[PDB]
Amino acid sequence: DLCFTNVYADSFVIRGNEVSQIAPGQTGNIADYNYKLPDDFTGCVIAWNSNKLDSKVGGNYNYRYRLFRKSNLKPFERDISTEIYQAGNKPCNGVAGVNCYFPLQSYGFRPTYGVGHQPYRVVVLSFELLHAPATVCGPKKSTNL
Amino acid sequence: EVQLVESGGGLVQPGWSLRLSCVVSGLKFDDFAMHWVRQVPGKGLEWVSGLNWNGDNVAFADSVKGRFTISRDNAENSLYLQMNNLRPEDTAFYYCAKDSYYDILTGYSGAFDMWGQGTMVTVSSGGGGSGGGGSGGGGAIRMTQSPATLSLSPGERATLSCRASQSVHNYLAWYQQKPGQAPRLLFYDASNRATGIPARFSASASGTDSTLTISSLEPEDFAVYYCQQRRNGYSFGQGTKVEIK
Repeated sequence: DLCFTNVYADSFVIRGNEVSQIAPGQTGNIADYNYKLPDDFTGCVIAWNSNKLDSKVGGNYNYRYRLFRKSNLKPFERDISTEIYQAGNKPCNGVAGVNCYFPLQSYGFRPTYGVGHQPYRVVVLSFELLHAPATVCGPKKSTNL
Repeated sequence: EVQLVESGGGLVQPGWSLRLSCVVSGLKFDDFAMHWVRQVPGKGLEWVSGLNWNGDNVAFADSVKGRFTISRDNAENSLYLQMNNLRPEDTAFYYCAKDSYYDILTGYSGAFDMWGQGTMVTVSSGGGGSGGGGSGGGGAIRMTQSPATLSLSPGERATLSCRASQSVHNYLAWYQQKPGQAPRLLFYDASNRATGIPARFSASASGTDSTLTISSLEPEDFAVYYCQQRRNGYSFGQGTKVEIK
């Protein structure tokens, strides 16, 4: 019966290790450097083991993760970019070298991973209540005649 | 090279507050996380705490949670620890460790790539204290080393196997500690060679099993070797003390 204005859907896959990090205001790489779920929020996150469809023996390089960042991404902040990351002194002119690693890294999946390393399809549904009329409503049956 | 100088140790009466410092030098410290680790005299390593390069990642030991404060400054390249309500079990040898960042989803990795000299803090002048709460952090199934203790002569090959209770993927660290001397890093990720490592030192790992081979032993290569894990609130292994037979 609660009808809201807007809804946003995000979908991806991560490792089964970090499942506990998905919560409003957590400490960890995923909780800050990809998305931070706000401490107050309407909506939530659903995750389920999409291992056998998204894990390859040779390494499912199709699924990749943006890894490095100097800052924590705020709630409803989107950072999608393609830049090589500098850690020690220099970004090593866009190669693989001494202490110079690339954030957009493929996971290197293996279905031979244990239960902890079983990747999860992770989706977040986000509610937005704006001054506009709430049109994304739920059905109004109506009863019989 | 990175020089890590620690200060603040000595003998103190328990119960008051103390400050420990680790000053960093050698390169851009702002991009690297700093960490405290503990040494109980005559036994294995225990982790203390860790602070990220930006300070976003805060990690405290369960025993010291809620009473000890960490801080850092990337302009002067320093890490500070402020401790209160001291008890005699806190007497130890502390080490500050620089960041050795890794690349998987769970976050950055702080380990022993750049060492501090380690400083002794002895809060033992009054009566001893302890508690009856063991919890489950010390009873966890330790990564089994086969053999647990290996005493071999120079010249032959030594094999040490670290078998882990839970799946640690590829993140296991192989470490060397010279008795009375600054400990030395051996193997990143337990599977690839560290830079400048001679051919006689080799290691491999996948899942829960790791093998370390040291061919053609030398009289100076007897030390304490560690296989170390990093799942959540990372702890150290029991260590293997390889000395002369």
